[PDB]
Amino acid sequence: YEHTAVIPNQVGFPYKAHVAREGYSPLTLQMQVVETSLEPTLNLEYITCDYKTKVPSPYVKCCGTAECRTQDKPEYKCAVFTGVYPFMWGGAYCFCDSENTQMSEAYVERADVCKHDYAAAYRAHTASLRAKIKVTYGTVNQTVEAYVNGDHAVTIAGTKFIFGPVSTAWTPFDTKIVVYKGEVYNQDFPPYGAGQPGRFGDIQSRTLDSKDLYANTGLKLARPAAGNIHVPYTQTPSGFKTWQKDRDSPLNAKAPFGCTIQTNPVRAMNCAVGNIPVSMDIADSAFTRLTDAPIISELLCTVSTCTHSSDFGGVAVLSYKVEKAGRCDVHSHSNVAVLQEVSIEAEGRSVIHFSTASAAPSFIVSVCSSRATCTAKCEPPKDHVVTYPANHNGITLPDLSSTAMTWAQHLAGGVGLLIALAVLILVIVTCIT
Amino acid sequence: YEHTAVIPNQVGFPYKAHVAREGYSPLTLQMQVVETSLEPTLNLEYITCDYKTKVPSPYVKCCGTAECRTQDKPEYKCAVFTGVYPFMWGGAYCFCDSENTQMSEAYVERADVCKHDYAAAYRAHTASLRAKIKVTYGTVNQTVEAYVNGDHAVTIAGTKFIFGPVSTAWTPFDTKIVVYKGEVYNQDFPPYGAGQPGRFGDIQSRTLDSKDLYANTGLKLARPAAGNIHVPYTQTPSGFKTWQKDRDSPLNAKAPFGCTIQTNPVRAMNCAVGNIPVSMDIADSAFTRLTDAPIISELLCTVSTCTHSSDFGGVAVLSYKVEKAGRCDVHSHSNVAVLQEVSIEAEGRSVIHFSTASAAPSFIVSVCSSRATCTAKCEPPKDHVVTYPANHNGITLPDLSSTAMTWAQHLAGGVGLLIALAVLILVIVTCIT
Amino acid sequence: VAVSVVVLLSVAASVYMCVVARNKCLTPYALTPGAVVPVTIGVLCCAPK
Ligand SMILES: *[C@@H]1O[C@H](CO)[C@@H](O[C@@H]2O[C@H](CO)[C@@H](O[C@@H]3O[C@H](CO[C@H]4O[C@H](CO)[C@@H](O)[C@H](O)[C@@H]4O)[C@@H](O)[C@H](O[C@H]4O[C@H](CO)[C@@H](O)[C@H](O)[C@@H]4O)[C@@H]3O)[C@H](O)[C@H]2NC(C)=O)[C@H](O)[C@H]1NC(C)=O
Ligand SMILES: *[C@@H]1O[C@H](CO)[C@@H](O[C@@H]2O[C@H](CO)[C@@H](O[C@@H]3O[C@H](CO)[C@@H](O)[C@H](O)[C@@H]3O)[C@H](O)[C@H]2NC(C)=O)[C@H](O)[C@H]1NC(C)=O
Ligand SMILES: *[C@@H]1O[C@H](CO)[C@@H](O[C@@H]2O[C@H](CO)[C@@H](O)[C@H](O)[C@H]2NC(C)=O)[C@H](O)[C@H]1NC(C)=O
Repeated sequence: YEHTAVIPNQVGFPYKAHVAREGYSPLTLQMQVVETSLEPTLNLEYITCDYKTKVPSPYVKCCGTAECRTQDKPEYKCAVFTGVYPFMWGGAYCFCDSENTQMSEAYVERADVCKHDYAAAYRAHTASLRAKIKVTYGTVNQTVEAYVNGDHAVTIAGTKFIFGPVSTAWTPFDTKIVVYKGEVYNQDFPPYGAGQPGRFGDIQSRTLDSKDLYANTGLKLARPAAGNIHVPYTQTPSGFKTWQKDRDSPLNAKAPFGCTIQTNPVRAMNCAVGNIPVSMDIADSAFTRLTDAPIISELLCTVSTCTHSSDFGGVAVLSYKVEKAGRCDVHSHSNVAVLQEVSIEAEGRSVIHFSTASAAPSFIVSVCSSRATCTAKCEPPKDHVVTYPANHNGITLPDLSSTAMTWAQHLAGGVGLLIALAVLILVIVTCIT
Repeated sequence: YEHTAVIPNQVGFPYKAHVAREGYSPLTLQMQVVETSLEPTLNLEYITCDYKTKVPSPYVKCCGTAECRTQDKPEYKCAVFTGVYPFMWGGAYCFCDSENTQMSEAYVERADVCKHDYAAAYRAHTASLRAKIKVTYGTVNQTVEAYVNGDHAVTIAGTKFIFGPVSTAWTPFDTKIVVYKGEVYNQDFPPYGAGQPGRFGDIQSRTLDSKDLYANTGLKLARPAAGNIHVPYTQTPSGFKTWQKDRDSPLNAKAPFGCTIQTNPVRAMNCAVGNIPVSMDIADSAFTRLTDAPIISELLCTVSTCTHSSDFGGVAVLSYKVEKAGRCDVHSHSNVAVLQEVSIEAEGRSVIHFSTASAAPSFIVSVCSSRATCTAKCEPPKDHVVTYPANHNGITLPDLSSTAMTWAQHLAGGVGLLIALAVLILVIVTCIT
Repeated sequence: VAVSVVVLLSVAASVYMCVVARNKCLTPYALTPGAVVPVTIGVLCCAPK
């Protein structure tokens, strides 16, 4: 049997879909989702960590010079200076007054200790959901898990459920994602040329194994001082260990719709983004043949009390006269409330729990191809806040039954009588002429 | 200095960039494109392979019956049969003629070669172009490798180069393609759970190791005939091999723009569409001081013969005077023609080779801060077909050139003067009012 | 509040229609000096006849 539905994507909200199928007692299905993770795809641009200035030993000579033979390393600057009188532990160094020469160099490598504490920069594209439902109907309720718009149509108990397609793929992601140890951020990372040092992404690498990191670290040498031996270098601080301070604002905080963010892989689960369309090819076996399910007649329902609560406010009891002992599914044919349960051991009395939103629960409640009207006034609650979501999601304000708009129903009145009769009296001198 | 240019995205077309940077010796530069790999981002769901109907030896007995297990396996089929009395290698097997009962069972497991060939249903998306081009400005002849999305841009020879992003985000692909040993097929696939037997996708699995797998191979087993011990079973054959012999349309014979397909990873190559933005951060060191520039007075031009060809058909010698010689440059100041080399050797007179497609070009000249015109008529070539593409990307037919347009210039039409005479004789009709 | 203002304009339109009916029923007794007006005296306050 082919039948579809449109359910909302909210964790824990129990949704009902009622099926009026021929030659069998009517059927009720219930479904609710829990882990609706939007696992996005991903891409890569580069990586970034701290650095280490690999300075070698210094080189001197006694009245003989040298030059900088090149060395294909990253940031291999070098220079050579004169006018040096280098003291040591044993005092003086050599005998050549003002002809001695100094040799030094510097070059920076991706520091080894960042192999396990790194930051990654990603571009990102469209996402795809993963719904995980309990399907809660007359056969021992099973759990299903699916990609919502792969249309990959998992099956349970002889029945083939397809899902989706999901609308607009609304994502809490920009297009320039950056990821740290257990967090994510939205930034504008520099496009593989670090036009500014002392920033984030100051040094880069295509992966953890690429053999050539790129650094615009801004490192120039200096001149050695008078007397002592050392190597003076002045370069900017590490842009990484100074970027880790000014993060201040994860996507974990400013995420809309409450999506919890996780890493390895990046994923956003339990989002209240829109809703889900579903279609069912329902197995013909799991029904019941209507000669066996009892046909209860001569019924009119009642009510007890109503509430604009959230959990389950209104309770309404029903009276019906049995003819054979059995069971039957129940349903409400409108959106103005939902029901706590699915079936009833239908022997005479029946207590059910509904949840109205605002003003007037006009009801059509069904029991095995029997309709019954129901209305009830309400008493609004007294509390302010609760610690759990709502179960009356079908928010509907208005109605018309015996209390709402009734003053308008008496207010309309008047005018037309006056004008019509007044003109049909006007004619009595203006139809003879 | 910074400048921006465009370039047509094909192979072979030499492009010239003639920056007009006053106060210096002028400069043109050449870029030529030697690859365009266009890769999309793969996202697979399942694979395929021929199965193997693996069946164990059948359980036999007389003189009593048995039952069956149905453990967790792919498509566990089994049934017992009442009255199976066989023969054997010699004589018989039981003497319980009305109680000879035989059980049989078989299931489906992926074949041995399923570790070696498949068809991945790739849901690929969001292609991203690449390039391997070479640039030559003054003392440079070196090549470069560039991504063309707006991000990656580094350097060559101490100058900064940036390529892209693209003009029109077009792919020569679809959304839901399939791969094979070396090919690509732009077709649909079953939805991973609608594997109707015999067609494509009769068995599938998320990867090579998803230890549970879908199958709808219509397998059913019947009862054997008397005497011989065996087991019969019927199902449609392994539809993968049927799909092998009716492929009938690869992408390497149908893809547009001649952009050929390769795999591992799945990419396209040499796409002849669109243009590329490009921005240059060019350093000073390539330039030359206008003090040391070749000074050239009284520049003229002329032509010898034109060939309206594909190759560099036009030869135009160039008359120019001299007062001090050096290394000069040359460039065309329209889109109509193109020039062969980027420089001359300044000695008295030069020869250049220019190329066009319109038989009456007026590319003016540009030579070392001296611009002067020369126009030429042309003549179609004796040949019909060639074995190299065009080198004249400015295929712009209508030039004015005062050669065929001069007749339209001789469509002047002083009959407007005649109309003016008509209005004036109307006026002198009116002057006797 | 818009319901309030549309009720006000509608009742004003009704009174306008009613008084215009009264005027178009009464005005043709303006001339003909002897103004002998019948038991329709429920309107048309008595002028010097
Ligand atoms: C505390 O614990 C965490 C969790 O284990 C550690 O984090 C990981 O460190 C390991 C060891 O390096 C990482 O494993 C390596 O990942 C490399 C690349 O990342 C990709 O692959 C992983 C799965 O492996 C994906 O999850 C991820 O998204 C990427 O797709 C792999 O390339 C490495 O594989 C190796 O073998 C191949 C083949 O021989 C080699 O070519 C590789 O070079 C490499 O040797 C390996 O899988 C793991 O990714 C890390 N997890 C993260 C960062 O989340 C921490 O390191 C640990 N703490 C400390 C201090 O070490
Ligand atoms: C099928 O539907 C029934 C509803 O009739 C589901 O039942 C309820 O199931 C949960 C667990 O799934 C029960 O939970 C926990 O039980 C422990 C004791 O084992 C208790 O200490 C916890 O506080 C909690 O109650 C729960 O009791 C049970 N009943 C009610 C009234 O909530 C059932 O889970 C569905 N699925 C299956 C496979 O049966
Ligand atoms: C740029 O310089 C290179 C060599 O420095 C020139 O050469 C190519 O040389 C390699 C040598 O292995 C050959 O394999 C190629 O076939 C050569 N290519 C060509 C087109 O000749 C190259 O020609 C120079 N570029 C110019 C002159 O434009």
